[PDB]
Amino acid sequence: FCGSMMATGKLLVSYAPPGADPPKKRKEAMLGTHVIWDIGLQSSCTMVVPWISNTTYRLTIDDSFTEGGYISVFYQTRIVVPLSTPREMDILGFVSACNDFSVRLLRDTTHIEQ
Amino acid sequence: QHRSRSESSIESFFARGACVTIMTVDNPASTTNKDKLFAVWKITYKDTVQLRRKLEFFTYSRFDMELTFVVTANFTETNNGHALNQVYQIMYVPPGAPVPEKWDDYTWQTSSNPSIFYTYGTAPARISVPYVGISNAYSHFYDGFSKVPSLYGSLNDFGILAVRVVNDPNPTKVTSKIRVYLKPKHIRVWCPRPPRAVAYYGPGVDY
Amino acid sequence: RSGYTVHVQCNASKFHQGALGVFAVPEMCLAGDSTSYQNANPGEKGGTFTGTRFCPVDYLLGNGTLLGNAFVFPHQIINLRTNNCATLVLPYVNSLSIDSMVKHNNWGIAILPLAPLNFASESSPEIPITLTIAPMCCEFNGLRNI
Repeated sequence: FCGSMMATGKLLVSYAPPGADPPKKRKEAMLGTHVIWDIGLQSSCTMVVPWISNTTYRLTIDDSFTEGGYISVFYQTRIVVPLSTPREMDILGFVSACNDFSVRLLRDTTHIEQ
Repeated sequence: QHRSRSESSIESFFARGACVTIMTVDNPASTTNKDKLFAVWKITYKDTVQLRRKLEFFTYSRFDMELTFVVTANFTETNNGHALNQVYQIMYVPPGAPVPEKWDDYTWQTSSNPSIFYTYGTAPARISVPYVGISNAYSHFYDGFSKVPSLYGSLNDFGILAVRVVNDPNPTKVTSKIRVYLKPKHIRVWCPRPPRAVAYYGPGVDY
Repeated sequence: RSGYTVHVQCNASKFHQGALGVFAVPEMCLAGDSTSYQNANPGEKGGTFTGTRFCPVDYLLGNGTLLGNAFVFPHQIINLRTNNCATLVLPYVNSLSIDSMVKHNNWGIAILPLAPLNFASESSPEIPITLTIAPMCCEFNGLRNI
């Protein structure tokens, strides 16, 4: 969260597991697996997505899967500011792989042909 | 410390006898054959302001009752004919039993209903009723309904008191009044609440 | 049967002022100004008191008793300049050792502004209040189908 130091509020970060369509209302997401991130005493929120699959490996490029889960952010609470402080904030996101990630069956398709 | 808190105790604050009802009966003249009156009154504290208001400080309660009866009589006309001494039947009908509907009736026969026979001109009659209830305490306030989609706030059942005159009609009509004095005993209370003002109170928590 | 843990939170800045009171009334029989099962059970939406539908009177707490005495009930005070969170741990209260939940409401929770809300110019003109309820030591008997 890259807003002001004087802002306060709450956000809801929810994870929908594979095979479930994304939630559309805050109440639906509240009943799943979620965390309430409090803008005002923490500036960054972390969420670890675990490994779920019937097989030991999954294809990088696949079609018709339409699963894997989702990560959603919802307005649990409005954002309050003390004074003429700007009411427009920005948030950034970063993604990484944990220490149990792996890949195999090397495939390269780069080509500049015209 | 030479000051004690023993006069604000619950027993001291509550266990005091006060009149709750006046029940009128009479023995009519043997010439006119109108029905002999009998009295019926269901035991309830929601007619005495003081006792009720002192009970609404709390929500759950337990106590036994001590009942005393003060009987008085008088002739109701200037006649030289007189009457002999009178005996009164005072029947206590526990909670759940039928109530009398006529002066002569099987209800003044059942071995289940305990009665007192009191002869006029002697010490007042007295009895003690225990804690009679299906729950583990009375509830002055009850946030609930009997049937869900029905009465809003359960009512407590204590019994009934019926009274009549055993003597058959004299040639003189004589009218009698019995005053009932109730005294709670071994009382316990729970979960205090704010008291209400003196606005005639109300039948429920309505105002 | 079950107990509850209620956590109330208010999101406010350092330029807002006001005070809230949270009261936990056992057997909170309310009343309007005349009830049915529809009035006494508004659901998670809750209900709102009113001053001088079904809306009890705020200064009487809806049951004819003055608001000032309301502090006999379990209570807490949220003063925006000191703290903005409150927590109540409610045990199970009832005359019976266990009862039907669908018909009987054990507790009622009331939130009343003791001192109105005010703020510095151009701030947020209305702040949010959030409730979080957690049952504790639940247990049920008499399981039906479905």
